[PDB]
Amino acid sequence: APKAPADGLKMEATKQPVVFNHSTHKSVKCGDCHHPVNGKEDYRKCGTAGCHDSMDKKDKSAKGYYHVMHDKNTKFKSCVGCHVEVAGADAAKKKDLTGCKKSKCHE
Ligand code: HEM
Ligand code: HEM
Ligand code: HEM
Ligand code: HEM
Repeated sequence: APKAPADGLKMEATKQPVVFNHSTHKSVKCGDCHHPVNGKEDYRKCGTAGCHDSMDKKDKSAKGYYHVMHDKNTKFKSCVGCHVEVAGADAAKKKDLTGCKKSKCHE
């Protein structure tokens, strides 16, 4: 069994790094993120060669690194997509979880 890394994983392929914590996501199945590939949950870095390596943010197909972290209507849920769903219409949760600035994700 794969073990979940500690907290404080820095995601830094772009100019706006974000910190991922496995602890605050304990209510999500590993599989909602480390999703099935060729019938089998894949645990390599999202941005691996042949995976979401398209660094062109005005690129909307399955390969886009920006797309998979922010887009709605994606087969598996993006960071922003699932957060929009958790926040509902609560203004405080929308700012912390879905805000583009001054949120838990981006300064
Ligand atoms: C519409 C709302 C948002 C805007 C406009 C925004 C904008 C951006 C931009 C411009 C970048 C850098 C992409 C590059 O230059 O190639 C980025 C990266 C990123 N954003 Fe956002 N962001 C938003 C909200 C959020 C939130 C709330 C989350 C998390 C739940 C988040 C997760 C990320 C991730 C994980 C990265 C990539 C980190 C890296 O590897 O450097 N974003 N975002
Ligand atoms: C016990 C539960 C889970 C397992 C076993 C697990 C395991 C892992 C492992 C082994 C890595 C490091 C991979 C690498 O850098 O080689 C990883 C990274 C990370 N995990 Fe998970 N995780 C689980 C749940 C989650 C969930 C629910 C999500 C989000 C809600 C998540 C999102 C990520 C992200 C985005 C990374 C960093 C990927 C990269 O740096 O590109 N994980 N986790
Ligand atoms: C934490 C890890 C990862 C994240 C956050 C992530 C995110 C996503 C999202 C949101 C989608 C749907 C895109 C859309 O519908 O347009 C997707 C699909 C896809 N991703 Fe990932 N991904 C990760 C890891 C991987 C890696 C390592 C691979 C390659 C082995 C991979 C290959 C694919 C493929 C092939 C698709 C289409 C899946 C299908 O059509 O069943 N993903 N991913
Ligand atoms: C790369 C992956 C994503 C990013 C970067 C990310 C970022 C984080 C952030 C920064 C927090 C606030 C707590 C802390 O700082 O750790 C958090 C909260 C959480 N996220 Fe994510 N998230 C991601 C994926 C998603 C997805 C895909 C889901 C589930 C499908 C989700 C569900 C939640 C929930 C339920 C919480 C707790 C909200 C509450 O305590 O306020 N997240 N996320």
